[PDB]
Amino acid sequence: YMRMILMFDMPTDTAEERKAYRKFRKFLLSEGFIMHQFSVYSKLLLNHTANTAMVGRLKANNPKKGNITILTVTEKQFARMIYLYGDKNTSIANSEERLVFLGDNYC
Amino acid sequence: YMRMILMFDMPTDTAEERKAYRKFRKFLLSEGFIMHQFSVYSKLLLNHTANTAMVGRLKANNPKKGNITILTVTEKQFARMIYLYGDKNTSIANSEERLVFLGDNYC
Amino acid sequence: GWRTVVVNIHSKLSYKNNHLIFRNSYKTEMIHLSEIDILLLETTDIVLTTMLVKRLVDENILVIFCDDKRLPTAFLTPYYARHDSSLQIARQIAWKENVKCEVWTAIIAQKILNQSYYLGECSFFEKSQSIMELYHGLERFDPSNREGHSARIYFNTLFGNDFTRESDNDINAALDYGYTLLLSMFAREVVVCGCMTQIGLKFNQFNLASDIMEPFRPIIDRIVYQNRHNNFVKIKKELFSIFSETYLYNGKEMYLSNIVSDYTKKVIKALNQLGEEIPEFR
Amino acid sequence: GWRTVVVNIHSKLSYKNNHLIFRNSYKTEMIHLSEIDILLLETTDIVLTTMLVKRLVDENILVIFCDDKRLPTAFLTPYYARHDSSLQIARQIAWKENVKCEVWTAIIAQKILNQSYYLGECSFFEKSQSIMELYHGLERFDPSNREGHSARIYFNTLFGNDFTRESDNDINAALDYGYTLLLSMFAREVVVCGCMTQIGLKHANQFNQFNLASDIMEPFRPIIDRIVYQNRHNNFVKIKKELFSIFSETYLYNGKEMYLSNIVSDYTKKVIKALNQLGEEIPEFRI
Amino acid sequence: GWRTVVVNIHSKLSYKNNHLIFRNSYKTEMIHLSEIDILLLETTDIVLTTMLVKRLVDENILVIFCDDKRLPTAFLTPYYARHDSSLQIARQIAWKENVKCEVWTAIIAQKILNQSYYLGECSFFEKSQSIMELYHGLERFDPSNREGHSARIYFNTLFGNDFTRESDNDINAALDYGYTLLLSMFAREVVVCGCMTQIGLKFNQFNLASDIMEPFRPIIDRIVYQNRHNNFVKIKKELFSIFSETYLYNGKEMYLSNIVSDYTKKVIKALNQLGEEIPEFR
Amino acid sequence: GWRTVVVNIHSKLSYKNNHLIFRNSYKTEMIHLSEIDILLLETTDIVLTTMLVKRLVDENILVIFCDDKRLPTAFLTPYYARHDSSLQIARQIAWKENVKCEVWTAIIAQKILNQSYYLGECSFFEKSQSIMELYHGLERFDPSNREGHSARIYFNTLFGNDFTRESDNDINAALDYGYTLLLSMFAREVVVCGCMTQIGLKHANQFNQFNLASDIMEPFRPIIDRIVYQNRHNNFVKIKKELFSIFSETYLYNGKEMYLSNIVSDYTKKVIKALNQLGEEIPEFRI
DNA sequence: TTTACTACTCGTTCTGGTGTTTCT
DNA sequence: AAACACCAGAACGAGTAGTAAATT
DNA sequence: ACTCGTTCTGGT
DNA sequence: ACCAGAACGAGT
Ligand SMILES: [Mg+2]
Ligand SMILES: [Mg+2]
Repeated sequence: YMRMILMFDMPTDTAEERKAYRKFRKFLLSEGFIMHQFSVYSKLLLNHTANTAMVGRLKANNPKKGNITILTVTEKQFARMIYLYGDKNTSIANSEERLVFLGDNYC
Repeated sequence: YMRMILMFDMPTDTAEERKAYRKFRKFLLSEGFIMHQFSVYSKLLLNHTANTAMVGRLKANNPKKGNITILTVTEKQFARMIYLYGDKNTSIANSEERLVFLGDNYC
Repeated sequence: GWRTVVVNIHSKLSYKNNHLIFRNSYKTEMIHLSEIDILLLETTDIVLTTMLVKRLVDENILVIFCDDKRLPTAFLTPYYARHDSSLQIARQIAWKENVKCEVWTAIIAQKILNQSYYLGECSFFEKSQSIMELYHGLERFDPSNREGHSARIYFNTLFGNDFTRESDNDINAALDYGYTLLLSMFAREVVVCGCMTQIGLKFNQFNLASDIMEPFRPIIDRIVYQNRHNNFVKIKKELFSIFSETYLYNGKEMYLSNIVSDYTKKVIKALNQLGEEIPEFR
Repeated sequence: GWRTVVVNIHSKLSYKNNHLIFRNSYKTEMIHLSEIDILLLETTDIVLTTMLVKRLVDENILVIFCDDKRLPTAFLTPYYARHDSSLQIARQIAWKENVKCEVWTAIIAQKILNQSYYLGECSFFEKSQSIMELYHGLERFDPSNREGHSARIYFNTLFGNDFTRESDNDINAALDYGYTLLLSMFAREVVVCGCMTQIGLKHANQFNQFNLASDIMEPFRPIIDRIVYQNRHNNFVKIKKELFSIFSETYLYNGKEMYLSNIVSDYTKKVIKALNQLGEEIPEFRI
Repeated sequence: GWRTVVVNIHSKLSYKNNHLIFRNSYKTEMIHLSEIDILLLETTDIVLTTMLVKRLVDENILVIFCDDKRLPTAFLTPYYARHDSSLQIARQIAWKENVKCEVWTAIIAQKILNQSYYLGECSFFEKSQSIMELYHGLERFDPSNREGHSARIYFNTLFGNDFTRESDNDINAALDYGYTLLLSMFAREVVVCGCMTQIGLKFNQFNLASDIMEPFRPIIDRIVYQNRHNNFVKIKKELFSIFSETYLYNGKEMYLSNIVSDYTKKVIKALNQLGEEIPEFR
Repeated sequence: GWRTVVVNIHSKLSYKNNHLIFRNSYKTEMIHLSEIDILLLETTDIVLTTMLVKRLVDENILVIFCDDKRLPTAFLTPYYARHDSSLQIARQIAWKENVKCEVWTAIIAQKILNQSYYLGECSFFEKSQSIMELYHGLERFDPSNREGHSARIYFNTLFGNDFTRESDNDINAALDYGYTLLLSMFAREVVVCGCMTQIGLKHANQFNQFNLASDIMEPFRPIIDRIVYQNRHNNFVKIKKELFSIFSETYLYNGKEMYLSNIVSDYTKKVIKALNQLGEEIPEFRI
């Protein structure tokens, strides 16, 4: 389990410049990228081969614009990540849980 | 040598909300944070005690607003950082160089 | 998939952008469909769309529907799960008794062998010796129901000698809760592997899975064991841990979903043609 | 029960008082779960509670689902009790080759008869005579692709020198889609009848999942070619609306006009009975 | 600081937000002032403001100004570098000869001892034996200039026997380039440590640093050695590597800046009071 | 050379044809590097080329720098050749205690007489007589803090019952800043004269980095007290402008009116000569 | 030649709304 | 019920201009 | 500041 | 997929 962060800035001045930002964001959300912050999106990849496969998929689905940057961190650092002000995302998709209860944990 | 990335999201709706964003950005640039991207800033810390000292300094100079998040990466991952589209910052401040020639390298 | 999703409260489950959307009045959540492995809808208040069901069955998520007592009662089997489906069915008709007998004797050997280890953990050396008399003294096609006799000996070592599996207790209900979860797992794996769950290697809709599962039956008789004293909710909760915990298979520690998927694919390899070995789990 | 409920519009199905509630824009209908033999969900728009699914299995009803292409995808399978349509899968496997050969000979005979009759209605007298000459006496289990030559003659008379899959005009822009628009009917009926589309009569090819569906749709094929031929010169985007007249228009079956949905349901049931060696006459669709 | 900054081209160096700003018509750059350690302004085209100089001297960067031949000619000496400066000066007056003699004999021992290892690397065993006759046969206050004789023997092993350090060529020019860079380092460290560079432990503005530097003199005679053949630009470029490379001191590998700062701080401990040991560099 | 150059305004100093170019808004002046004995940069606004610094060491000129508070911070140190002011540091160390004792006795004598005379000008006759009686005969190297009592009397007559550093009014909002506004002058002059401010005459305290600066400024402190006393009732923001009359106003020294910059420069030079045991009369500042 | 305001200006960016459409 | 399309809005974010001050 | 233990990545 | 080596972090 390692996290991947995809920081991007992409220009919004022409129709074709905004017609590929929307496509990029649709692809990002479609493949399961949790919005850490505005333009900072993260995915929890369970093994390294998943990271290689999705790096290939991102390269194949490049908007070919702006500045799209990938950082791959171990889950240790994504869990040691410090929030000065704000709260962590508590959603199920943001955790490495294998048993997940959309409801009442029986405890 | 490890890098620190400080992704921040801070509201701009009131004067006090914007009077602490400007102070935060002035502090960020003052302490040597290279603008990786819009709201994504990075610093190269030479040892861990520097990281602890600057984490304490950031906690002491918190704007107490928005969502400010610190991720600490080893320099290996910040150098394995993948740019789909765009170019790396080639400035001297972004490198772990010890001999630096603002001029002609004698080679 | 790797996540296990258990929905116990009133909600509406819907589809959006390759995500399962859970919308309770308190919360809205999105889980990527590739991450989910089991969708266990225990409560009768879930209001799920049919468009979600389509994407769930293309992604082969094991959707299980329960009843008012939160006991499994149904699950979804895809009609078309493999590209080679027609070929595997046509070959399944051509499953001669000579390979079926060897496969079932191997699987029953694995079941009794894995039964012996629990007796070793249950501090029953003489009961393990009886299980070994049934195990080394193995039966082909069970002429004397030696598998049933070994199961009875293991239960007598496991529960009280008076206790019977058919009788209704808290233990005897969780021991079937887990069996139904595992049966759904193996039915999903058989139907994905292109075979028919309704055929049997030794009719009934789950005859194929009910045999391939047998070596993994002691996985359920140990979780119930270690928590047999407490009420049904507790044995149910610890039975849920099969999805979460890790078990040793082959030469590596893998989660029970992967062991189920790998085991349910090697048996089909040998049944299709006598050029494979039935794998052993322990 | 007897009623097979076909939910093919945006609906919300729920359960109150032993009654399937099928709410939509038109009528929030009342249906009793005692009468419901087979619930068939035909779209992705439908919304169903888990409580309804709980009491659809209690009454032992087959809950069949469909995907975006209106094709069967998954039937809700109960652990404890099972429908009366779950025994055909165990006898479909044991179907003898003789009944398959006879019923395939009859189905292919109907296909050639329909194509030849429509050629007689397509102003090709010599071509109609040749199409019937391909099957003047239906070749009993023809080993070669004589049906290939019959299709060549029929499609040559219908759409010109070539009507193969290669040409990108409405010759395939309509026949491809229509031939998939009726494959859904036969696949859905076959799975409703408790049969497996994957294995079918004379379906030596394992490359097609919808074996029995196509094999039993073979007689019903010429409707699509007729509707295409009438509106052939129009664009494909026009044929997307023209081809939908199948559901609205009623065709003659069993001596009376019926919607093609009822016709395909009856034809599928009768063929399935025939392959079970019940002795019923293999159903006929011709005009 | 850790970076070493060498400005060789026309530019304007200015201050903004704790940063050194370098602006040529080609480029604009910002370096955080805490990162810089040496600002080596080789070219006479740099146009640097005085506000930059103030922040440079508060942050104690070793700003070195060179001449037309890119040879160092000046550097900045902070008047007030230590809060305890006045007390170190007053104590520096109270530097009796008894402790100065011991410290200088220790330092000269370190210089000759470090000279011996280079002869070991120079494949001169008999010259190393002469250096050892000077080393083990050590001198107190150099009655016979045995330090100079040992330096002459090391040079004769090092350069040709006819060659002299005072003579002029490429080697005896880079050997002084490096000596001036190191002298700036040790002058900065002495003035930061609160002492006076103009006093001497055994007048002249760099007498204190010119003795404390002595054990690190063979750091410069080895870089010049390994590249003695090529032209002056090459030996200058490899001399720049003292800032970049790493040298073993105490029990760890540290860059020469840390060795210079560390060494120059225990010598003052012993001169201030006879309660410290002169550290040995090797 | 003889000229010392005090660059005090926003300027740009460069080098062309053996000439220091000192460009500003007023006059892009021409100065010859042959005449320049000591270049003194007084502010952080100045821009200097590296070429000029190259030709400032070549002619052996002391290039002194100043920080935001106009206080000496760093002098450009040449490797090869050195200024004529680099020998005083090594003779300042060897300064004998006797000369320091005499000079401090005269320095505090001038301070006490200045305060007493200004009290005579401050309409306190009995207080002026008492201040004079504190040093009616100047106590030769007084061991106790009798100067503390003299300062107590002077400040009691000046600013009321208490004029200590605790009070937050313009008594310290002006005197403290003004006493730092003339500390800059004496520190800069002492470092210009080739002396070290860190060790000073009778400067037993090691907490004072500006030892000699303060010791020689002691006679020159009273001007600040006069200026604040005249404008005492006004706010400190006003005193920030009032105190700047030090530079503009000319005071009597050596028998003639001069700007206080020239006065402090000459006073520092003469005190340094006296500390050198040259035999010169310790200079006098009193009105 | 710096830092210390607030102001405004143009670019980045996510969400909501309305229309359209659907078995090749 | 969901995907696809763009349009529009309100918020996030950096840079540039201008004025003021510049020895506690 | 040094050393040991744990984890991550690379290679066979 | 497994094992070994290297690097990083924590503790003494
Ligand atoms: Mg961004
Ligand atoms: Mg941001």
